[PDB]
Amino acid sequence: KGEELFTGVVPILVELDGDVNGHKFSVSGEGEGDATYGKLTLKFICTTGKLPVPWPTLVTTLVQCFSRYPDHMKRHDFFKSAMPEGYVQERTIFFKDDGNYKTRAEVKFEGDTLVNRIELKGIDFKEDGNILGHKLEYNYNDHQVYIMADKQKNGIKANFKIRHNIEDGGVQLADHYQQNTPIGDGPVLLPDNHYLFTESTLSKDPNEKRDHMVLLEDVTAAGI
Repeated sequence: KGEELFTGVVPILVELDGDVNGHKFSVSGEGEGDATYGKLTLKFICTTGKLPVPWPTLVTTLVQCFSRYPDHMKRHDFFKSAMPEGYVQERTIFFKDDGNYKTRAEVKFEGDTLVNRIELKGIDFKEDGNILGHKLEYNYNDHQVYIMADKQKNGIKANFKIRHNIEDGGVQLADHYQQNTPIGDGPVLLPDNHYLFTESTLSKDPNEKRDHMVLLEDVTAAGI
């Protein structure tokens, strides 16, 4: 059981090294997760100065193993079943009429802490577009993730569309393609099709002088 490792509160560390149009940056994050209640509380900082993209565009990249799977759904929790060795999480995120992100992450236990270590590569962005121009509202519209098994990679796949509010009206689409594959060689729970539903709240810490984002999330799976 990898589920056992998530019975209480788990400390979380998130580390991202990024390059978007050659603009290098790093994000460091910390918080905790409670999969019994499906809750995450995290704070991220840009360790290199001003984040050169908007914070909301990184929410998806910055630990679906903390989803609350209800009792009748435990057998479909691929994420936890891969712990502690972890899983690799890869995405291409296409920003409509703009560039795309390519992310590759290891999600795994380092001793006591659940870690999410990410490499991100962004290309083909417009310098004065919504992303590199910072024209997105500091808020979030979540969207359901339809999890499918990817039996050839012994993991899962998903394709979901995120809508980012544009300053002064407008919606910027972020088309997410995702595949996960286990880091370990142990057996894994390959799920029937289901959804992950999450709700994200972005806020700020008044005392924090670095470019940062405070993130709270509720997350739950749901069958059929």
